[PDB]
Amino acid sequence: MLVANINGGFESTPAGVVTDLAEGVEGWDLNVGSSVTNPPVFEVLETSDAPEGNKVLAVTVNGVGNNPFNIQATALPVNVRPGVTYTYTIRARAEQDGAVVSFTVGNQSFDEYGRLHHQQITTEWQPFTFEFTVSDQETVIRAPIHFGYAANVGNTIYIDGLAIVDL
Ligand SMILES: [Ca+2]
Ligand SMILES: [Ca+2]
Repeated sequence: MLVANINGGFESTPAGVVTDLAEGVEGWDLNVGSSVTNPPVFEVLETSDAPEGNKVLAVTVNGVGNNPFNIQATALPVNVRPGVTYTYTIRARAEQDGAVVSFTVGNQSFDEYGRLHHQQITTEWQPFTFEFTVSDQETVIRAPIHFGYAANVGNTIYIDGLAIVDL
């Protein structure tokens, strides 16, 4: 496959809890804002029902901050071409009922190209997909996933298989 993003399924990363949030995971930038007093646990998990490969990323939300983006996992770099339309697809599920995630893509100047907004994540793996167009002249963009919804407190959200494909 040809994909714009790197390590979309976490398969390059050693299993374990991630403490180096910015650079612990190839292809991703994880971040927790200082308003999150009870920090989440980010973990690359080896599990037999990973949708892709052997690994997934697990995000255990123990608290939240002021905005959903105060807990986020961002695919970076995402290599694209001006004016091209892309398909975004990812798989997600949660440990418990009642999870919410927004899947977004934007540039380095914090212009958003598109998103799937407050998606309802269930206890079973589902695909989440949308299209977006690089409507400016950027070639290296980012794909922030927002986890910091109050509804997620006490839950673990799993993601796998991010693929951003030239449509
Ligand atoms: Ca995987
Ligand atoms: Ca990084």
